[PDB]
Amino acid sequence: VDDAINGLSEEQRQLRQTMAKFLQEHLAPKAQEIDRSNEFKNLREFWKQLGNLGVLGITAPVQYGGSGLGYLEHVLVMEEISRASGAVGLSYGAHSNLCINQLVRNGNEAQKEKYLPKLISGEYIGALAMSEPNAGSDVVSMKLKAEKKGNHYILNGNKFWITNGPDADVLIVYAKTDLAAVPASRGITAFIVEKGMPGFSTSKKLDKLGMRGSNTCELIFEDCKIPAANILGHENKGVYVLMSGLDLARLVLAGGPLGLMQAVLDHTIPYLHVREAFGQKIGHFQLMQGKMADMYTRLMACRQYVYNVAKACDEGHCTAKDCAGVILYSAECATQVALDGIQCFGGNGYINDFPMGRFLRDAKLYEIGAGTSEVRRLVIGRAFNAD
Amino acid sequence: VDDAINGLSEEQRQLRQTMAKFLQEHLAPKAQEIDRSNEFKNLREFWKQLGNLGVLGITAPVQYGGSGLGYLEHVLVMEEISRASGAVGLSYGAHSNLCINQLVRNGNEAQKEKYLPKLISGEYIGALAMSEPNAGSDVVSMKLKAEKKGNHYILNGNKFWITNGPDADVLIVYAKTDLAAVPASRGITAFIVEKGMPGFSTSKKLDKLGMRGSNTCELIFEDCKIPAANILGHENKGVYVLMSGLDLARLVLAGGPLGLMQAVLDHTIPYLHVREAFGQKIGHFQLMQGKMADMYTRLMACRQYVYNVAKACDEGHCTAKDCAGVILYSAECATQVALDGIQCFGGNGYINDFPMGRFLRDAKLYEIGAGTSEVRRLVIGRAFNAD
Amino acid sequence: VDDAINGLSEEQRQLRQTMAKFLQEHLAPKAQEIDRSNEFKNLREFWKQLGNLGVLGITAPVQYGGSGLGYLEHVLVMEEISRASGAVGLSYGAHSNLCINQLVRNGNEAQKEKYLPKLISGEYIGALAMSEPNAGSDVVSMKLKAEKKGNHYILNGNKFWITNGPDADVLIVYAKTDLAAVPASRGITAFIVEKGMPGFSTSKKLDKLGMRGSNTCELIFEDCKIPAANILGHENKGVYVLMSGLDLARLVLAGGPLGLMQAVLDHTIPYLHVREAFGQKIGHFQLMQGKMADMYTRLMACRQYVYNVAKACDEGHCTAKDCAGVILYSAECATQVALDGIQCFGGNGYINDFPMGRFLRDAKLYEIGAGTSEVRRLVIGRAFNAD
Amino acid sequence: VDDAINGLSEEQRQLRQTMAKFLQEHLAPKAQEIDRSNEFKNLREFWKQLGNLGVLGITAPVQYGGSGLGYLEHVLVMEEISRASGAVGLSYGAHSNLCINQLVRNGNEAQKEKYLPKLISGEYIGALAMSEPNAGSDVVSMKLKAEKKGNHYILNGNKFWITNGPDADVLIVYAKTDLAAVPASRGITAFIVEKGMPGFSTSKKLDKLGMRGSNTCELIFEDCKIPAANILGHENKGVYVLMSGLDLARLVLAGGPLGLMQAVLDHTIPYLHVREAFGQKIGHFQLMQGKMADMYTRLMACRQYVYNVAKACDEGHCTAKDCAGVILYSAECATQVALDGIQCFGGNGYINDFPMGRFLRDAKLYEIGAGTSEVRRLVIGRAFNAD
Ligand SMILES: CC(C)CC(=O)SCCNC(=O)CCNC(=O)[C@H](O)C(C)(C)COP(=O)(O)OP(=O)(O)OC[C@H]1O[C@@H](n2cnc3c(N)ncnc32)[C@H](O)[C@@H]1OP(=O)(O)O
Ligand SMILES: CC(C)CC(=O)SCCNC(=O)CCNC(=O)[C@H](O)C(C)(C)COP(=O)(O)OP(=O)(O)OC[C@H]1O[C@@H](n2cnc3c(N)ncnc32)[C@H](O)[C@@H]1OP(=O)(O)O
Ligand SMILES: CC(C)CC(=O)SCCNC(=O)CCNC(=O)[C@H](O)C(C)(C)COP(=O)(O)OP(=O)(O)OC[C@H]1O[C@@H](n2cnc3c(N)ncnc32)[C@H](O)[C@@H]1OP(=O)(O)O
Ligand SMILES: CC(C)CC(=O)SCCNC(=O)CCNC(=O)[C@H](O)C(C)(C)COP(=O)(O)OP(=O)(O)OC[C@H]1O[C@@H](n2cnc3c(N)ncnc32)[C@H](O)[C@@H]1OP(=O)(O)O
Ligand SMILES: Cc1cc2nc3c(=O)[nH]c(=O)nc-3n(C[C@H](O)[C@H](O)[C@H](O)COP(=O)(O)OP(=O)(O)OC[C@H]3O[C@@H](n4cnc5c(N)ncnc54)[C@H](O)[C@@H]3O)c2cc1C
Ligand SMILES: Cc1cc2nc3c(=O)[nH]c(=O)nc-3n(C[C@H](O)[C@H](O)[C@H](O)COP(=O)(O)OP(=O)(O)OC[C@H]3O[C@@H](n4cnc5c(N)ncnc54)[C@H](O)[C@@H]3O)c2cc1C
Ligand SMILES: Cc1cc2nc3c(=O)[nH]c(=O)nc-3n(C[C@H](O)[C@H](O)[C@H](O)COP(=O)(O)OP(=O)(O)OC[C@H]3O[C@@H](n4cnc5c(N)ncnc54)[C@H](O)[C@@H]3O)c2cc1C
Ligand SMILES: Cc1cc2nc3c(=O)[nH]c(=O)nc-3n(C[C@H](O)[C@H](O)[C@H](O)COP(=O)(O)OP(=O)(O)OC[C@H]3O[C@@H](n4cnc5c(N)ncnc54)[C@H](O)[C@@H]3O)c2cc1C
Repeated sequence: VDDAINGLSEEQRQLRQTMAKFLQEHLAPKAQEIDRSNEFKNLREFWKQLGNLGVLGITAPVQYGGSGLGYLEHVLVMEEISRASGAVGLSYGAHSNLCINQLVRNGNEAQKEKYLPKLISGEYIGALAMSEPNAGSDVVSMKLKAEKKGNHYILNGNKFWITNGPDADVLIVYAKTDLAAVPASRGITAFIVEKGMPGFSTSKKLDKLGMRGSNTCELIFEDCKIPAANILGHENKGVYVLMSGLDLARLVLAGGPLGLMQAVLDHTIPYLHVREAFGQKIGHFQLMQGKMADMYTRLMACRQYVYNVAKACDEGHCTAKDCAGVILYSAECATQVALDGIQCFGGNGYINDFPMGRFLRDAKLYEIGAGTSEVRRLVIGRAFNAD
Repeated sequence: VDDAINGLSEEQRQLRQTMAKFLQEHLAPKAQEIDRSNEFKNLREFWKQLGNLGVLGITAPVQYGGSGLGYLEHVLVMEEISRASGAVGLSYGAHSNLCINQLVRNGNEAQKEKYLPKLISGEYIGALAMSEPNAGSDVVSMKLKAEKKGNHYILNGNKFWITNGPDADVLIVYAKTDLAAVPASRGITAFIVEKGMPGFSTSKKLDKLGMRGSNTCELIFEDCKIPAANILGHENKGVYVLMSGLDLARLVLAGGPLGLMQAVLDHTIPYLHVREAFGQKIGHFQLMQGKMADMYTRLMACRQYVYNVAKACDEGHCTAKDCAGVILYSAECATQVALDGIQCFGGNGYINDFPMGRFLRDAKLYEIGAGTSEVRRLVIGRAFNAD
Repeated sequence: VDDAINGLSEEQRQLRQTMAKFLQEHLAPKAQEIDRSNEFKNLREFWKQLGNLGVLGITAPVQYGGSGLGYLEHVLVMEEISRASGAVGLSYGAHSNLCINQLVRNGNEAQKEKYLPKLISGEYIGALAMSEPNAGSDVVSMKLKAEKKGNHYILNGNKFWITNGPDADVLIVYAKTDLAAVPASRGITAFIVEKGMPGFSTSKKLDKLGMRGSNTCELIFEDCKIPAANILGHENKGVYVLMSGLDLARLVLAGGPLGLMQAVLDHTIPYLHVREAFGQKIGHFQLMQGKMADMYTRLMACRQYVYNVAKACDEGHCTAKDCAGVILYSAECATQVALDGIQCFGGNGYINDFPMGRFLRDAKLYEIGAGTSEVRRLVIGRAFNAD
Repeated sequence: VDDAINGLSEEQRQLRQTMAKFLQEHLAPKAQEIDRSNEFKNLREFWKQLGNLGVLGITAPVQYGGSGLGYLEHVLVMEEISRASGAVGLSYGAHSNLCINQLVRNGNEAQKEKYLPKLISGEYIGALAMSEPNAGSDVVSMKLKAEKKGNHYILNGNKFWITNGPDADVLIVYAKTDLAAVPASRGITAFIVEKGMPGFSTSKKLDKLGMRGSNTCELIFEDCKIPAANILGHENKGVYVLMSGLDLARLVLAGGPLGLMQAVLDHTIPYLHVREAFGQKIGHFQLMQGKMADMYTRLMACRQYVYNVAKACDEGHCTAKDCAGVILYSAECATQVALDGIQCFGGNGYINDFPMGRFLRDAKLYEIGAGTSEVRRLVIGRAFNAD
């Protein structure tokens, strides 16, 4: 059970309680089938249910269908998410933060009414596309060329590791319109892709080590046709557009490993008080007590950091350095906390009948996915050397 | 050099910068001298100057000349003083908190009026006497006993590890008044001991690896005739007074590790931007940028943790688990950050001309001071075993 | 490429090269399919091929068809087999040490002549039964009753976590004959059961996070008739063979983590030179170089530790504390090395298409299998309380 | 004590006990005073005794009174010396391996015949000059010029971090005779500087954080006439000596942290059994036992690694990667071992009355005094990029 020490207001505590009472019996009781089969049978039904509660538009205003709240509520609702089921935790972050908010913050009035009323209401699924096989860390070195032939841009190339690939209806794909410019950041341009366009196609879904349930595949572009009105931001100026959502991504996705740590704690604490060894409960031994103390301290340290950074972001003070730091620290702590939680179960933490191994495989994503720790360390270093 | 992520109000921000300009001219330039001489010559003058600023009774009510603020302001002042000088910060905390809070929470109407004015004004120094040479963590096994000689208490025994021993004019000493009770805790009772009483003396100031300049000695009680009116709390109720102050001293002293971890960064970052190696500044190498990023993220996480836990205790919801967890995490992270901060200076960090060695030696105290790193995990674990 | 720094004889190097050549042709390509399907159809054929090489009874006397080599060569073979497939390595460790090495040290002449030749030639598979569903770490608290009538023992009860269960032909099952004895340790008796006895029914295989391909099932004994000649050790004093087997099983099993670290290094080090980022190979970045340095140093330190401890056991300098220490250190280092190896690949380490995901799930077993990691710390700590 | 696990053959184990007894009867009761006064009054007598005992010049061949043994004996002697007194360990390492090894390897017949007879017996002190005030890690960027005038070399520059500066009678100082070469490494040249030459002087001793007692000061060169016969190796080829000797220096100095953490454990283990709390010895609690297990495992692993690497170099298999890796791992482990040892003592470990405070300060030198960990990881990293 979570306490009010996190600094949440009455409305935020009520929202957390509502998420806790709603995710149970609907999501969590079926995270083990999703993990075993890597498929969500009622994904669209669950998305429609989420759209009714307004969690998809937690940051978007009520004008377009959202709730009109801040990023603190987003990082809060993304901690309840991925807690009951870590599998579907990445899909919500890729839908709301990566696609909806990107159109809300850097979109025009025309584009802000065709896709967002569909995405916020859960009718369509959104996703972001920047990575590619030749550029997974060096995002400014893309190879997808975009040639102009009037009022339509033809995308040609290939991208990899696109979250929610086979099921997203609106995809924000970044492409290079000027591959001959000396500054690599001046050639990138954002585009809006909709399912059913000619030339666009999705490849086979990947069988990832962990986080199975969040669909991911390969995008193939062969003589595409996107109108000029679907350009997100401005042409040859996608540098600030790209590296603005990547910061809110690190800020909001930091709640992911927080939910994983909360889940492994809610699964570890009762188990240590029911399992007995050497005539006593295993929870009374000093080593298990120290493990629980370390896990609780790490969770409480990672939870207050992200929440305070989100509170600072909701007033005008934003920094990519802190947004990367909170998520890298959360992932680095969650990996060790999942390791300790598997260690506390012994033999039972190894079989697939317990979510111990699942939470371990899920925790490893945030360290390599959505930006590796090396990239974040280099960003913090460059931010420290600039001053 | 701090950031607004802490979420402190404008009034709390004023106290942050007020102590910043004061300590950098009154305490910072003499930190090396206090460390190498192990004697604060201006101790009483600095205490009176701080009492003029109102930071001593910052948690005391406004009736006795205090400030009336909360624990967060005391924590931030402690952090600033520890950043200026870790040795003086420990003494400031162990005086202000461990005397004024203990007197206002359990002292009667007469004891508060008698001692608090001159304690807040800086004329009287305070200290807490709970540890013993044979009982550091096991405080319930103390050997100091008290016997009722009519309307008087004859205290016999010794106390060890007392901060500001020879300097404190009013000291809170716990003494066992009964030994026939089945529970060992039911015999401990708190007493107020003044300086100069018959039978009270100090042996000698001891030398420590770190925190040099903070006076610590051994208390010797030889038939000390403490009056019955100097009893703190009630008869045979000292453990409830001790454990209450024990949980609060861990939260307040958390700024010490925070102050040291802020000072190592304030001294390290400007150094990497000056020294050059292999034809470029050392701050541009990835191995240094990664360490700087790790240290900054750890410092910010610990600071947000402490600041959020402090706010919860002012609302009226305090726990003993969180108070031990925050200080344990802060001490460990400050030690691990100072370890890298000394290495970042290379050969220059291994000499006494730079305060990095002092920052490292002062960081180890909070892992073996104000409790123990091992007993904190035990207290945290026993909280889950009781639920 | 292994270095001669390990301090091995020429014959040991030749054996290592022969094992590397044999496993690369027969086991290395199909290593991924065994993990994907959790089945080894060529198990008996591969076991026969190993028996033709003499590595199954490498620690057994030559009179039974074994090689008569020391524990160092056994650790070498374990590291080589775990280098290609971790599950096959665990199976070989459970076969050659838990069953074969147990009979040569505490079995009679007839019991050895009856079982060892088929176990060495690959005809019979060996297994050990210590763990129980209600006693995983506290093996002394086993409840398997072994009451006897005449010249037969009536075993009744279930045991869990039996490696090579469904495929084993000769199994060593520890049972408790006298449950009312005051000494809890002096009530265990080891019995040598075999496939075909009425009442020995094996359960289905267990799906686990790693080591896929090793058949682990629950044994069920219901009024089985075990002859009085199939007794390992002495009656009512089976605790001594149980701890003698436990002290030496942790030494040979240390090659598992060593083989996994060798595999992840031989997969990462070449991969860092055939991957490009920012116009350069990823292996030239200082952070990746530091990761390589840490992984190489940890692998080398653990390997030298295990080798020097194994060589000491060949001259009678055995110690349970050293074996627990080496197995704990090897598991803890292999876990971190497998975690770091995935980060070096980036995204290509989070999919089943690359073996980086398999080696991590297999390395986690060594921290909970064959004794919990905390139990190892307790065993090591109790070894200093008697000096 | 020690175990035969290290594989120490005859004439090596007896030397260990001999050194232990010698240092416990001579050096052990003086380490505290050496660390306190930052000086070693009995330096010349100690060096004479070491020369008479045959430990000085252990690696030197048997021509001038050397022992002619392998590096393993030197490693264990350095380990024992650092275990007795860490401050004297750095001086012994700089004397026996930093100076003598360069003389026996690259020194010609007439050169080594003049200095070694007066250097092995303990008369002269052997110092080394590589780093500079503006070049700590970038040793090839030295600015010490050496102009050639007939058969005389005139050096004009400054050095820093010179161990045993004012006491050394012969100093191997690298000078850049050609500042106009295309490769920066081809310009440096090693020269044998002797005390008493005109234009040579030394500054006052440095006040370091740790290693108090090992003299270190700045070297001053002003028109110092160096004879042409005092050249080491060949002209413009000084890099092929410095780079080839720095690996052996890092290898031999790796025994320092080994003996440091050995003394840490030898002081911690009896204290955990004598000190009692909560009605029993503190050494019986699970946390203390786990810390003891971790420290013992780390010490044994590092010792076995260093010994196995030293055995390889005795057979003619030297590598630059392993020599840096072993000392890096040893220092990084000894730091944490000293931290845990200080933690296990509690409050008593914080005062300078116990040697636990010196162990932490001495362990930090091997991370910055023998090349930083970053440079070591870079050297290890570059070893893989060359394949
Ligand atoms: C919502 C979505 C985007 C979330 C995701 O999950 S996407 C991430 C996955 N792909 C990746 O490649 C990992 C990210 N990669 C990195 O961070 C790399 O370290 C790179 C930054 C790309 C390094 O490549 P490099 O060519 O050196 O790029 P620079 O560092 O020099 O970029 C400087 C230019 O970026 C822009 N920028 C930086 N910070 C911000 C900001 N807070 N808001 C808006 N714009 C920003 C800035 O305008 C600058 O432009 P120029 O001065 O170069 O013209
Ligand atoms: C300046 C600087 C460097 C240092 C400082 O000034 S800080 C002071 C130094 N700190 C210390 O020495 C640590 C001493 N204490 C401890 O470590 C812990 O308190 C423990 C040793 C784990 C206490 O354990 P133990 O001896 O078993 O005693 P118990 O826990 O069983 O408690 C017995 C009685 O404790 C009292 N207690 C415990 N928690 C609280 C609470 N949250 N509020 C009020 N009272 C509490 C409680 O009354 C209990 O009594 P009963 O249950 O018998 O009725
Ligand atoms: C290979 C792979 C596929 C499969 C695997 O995973 S291997 C599976 C095997 N490993 C396990 O099952 C782990 C189980 N863990 C353990 O057994 C632990 O040792 C513990 C049972 C927790 C130890 O706890 P506990 O027995 O209560 O501690 P005690 O001090 O009371 O034990 C004393 C008894 O030790 C026994 N002992 C006999 N020989 C030795 C010997 N040469 N060295 C050390 N101990 C020995 C001795 O019998 C004594 O009991 P008493 O009869 O004297 O009372
Ligand atoms: C307290 C006391 C007892 C212990 C001490 O204080 S000892 C050491 C204190 N001083 C230091 O740690 C600084 C040492 N500095 C370094 O090692 C450097 O920073 C390096 C990481 C090697 C970087 O050197 P860098 O400037 O990049 O130059 P290079 O790496 O290209 O090498 C220069 C030339 O050396 C050659 N070299 C490298 N290794 C060896 C070898 N094992 N034997 C013989 N020659 C070698 C290499 O070929 C190169 O030649 P050129 O290509 O320039 O012609
Ligand atoms: C106002 C005040 C100021 C102080 N200032 C200082 C100061 O500046 N410097 C200073 O050094 N000390 C100071 N002390 C003393 C400090 O409280 C003790 O040093 C500390 O609590 C424990 O150290 P110890 O050696 O005295 O206790 P010990 O109990 O002897 O500690 C020894 C070790 O035993 C371990 N241990 C004990 N019980 C258990 C258990 N059940 N399980 C596992 N491990 C256990 C502890 O963790 C510790 O590692 C101060 C005390 C007071 C009251
Ligand atoms: C005989 C001898 C004895 C010595 N004895 C001592 C002694 O007793 N005590 C002592 O303190 N010193 C001693 N020194 C000096 C010591 O060897 C140097 O201080 C050491 O090499 C590190 O140098 P620096 O810190 O001055 O280099 P710096 O450049 O100051 O190092 C600062 C930081 O820069 C980093 N850095 C440099 N290059 C890179 C890179 N390419 N990538 C990433 N990071 C980098 C370093 O890693 C380090 O973390 C001695 C030197 C010699 C020659
Ligand atoms: C031949 C054989 C082969 C096996 N093969 C496998 C295999 O392939 N895979 C597999 O998963 N398992 C295997 N096992 C089971 C494995 O040995 C047990 O899982 C292991 O001993 C731990 O058991 P447990 O988790 O059931 O014990 P539990 O008691 O359930 O352990 C749970 C937790 O309690 C803690 N604990 C217990 N006592 C103490 C104490 N005194 N202090 C502190 N903490 C304590 C442990 O550290 C652990 O964290 C095998 C067993 C045998 C006999
Ligand atoms: C919208 C979106 C969705 C995503 N979804 C997922 C997902 O569902 N699952 C997932 O795992 N990931 C996801 N990612 C992360 C991204 O796909 C990662 O790049 C992923 O790990 C694929 O890796 P890669 O091998 O293509 O690139 P990388 O992860 O970068 O791998 C390349 C390797 O090169 C090295 N390298 C490159 N430059 C440097 C340097 N300067 N210093 C040191 N090393 C360097 C790396 O650190 C890394 O080891 C997503 C990213 C985005 C933007």
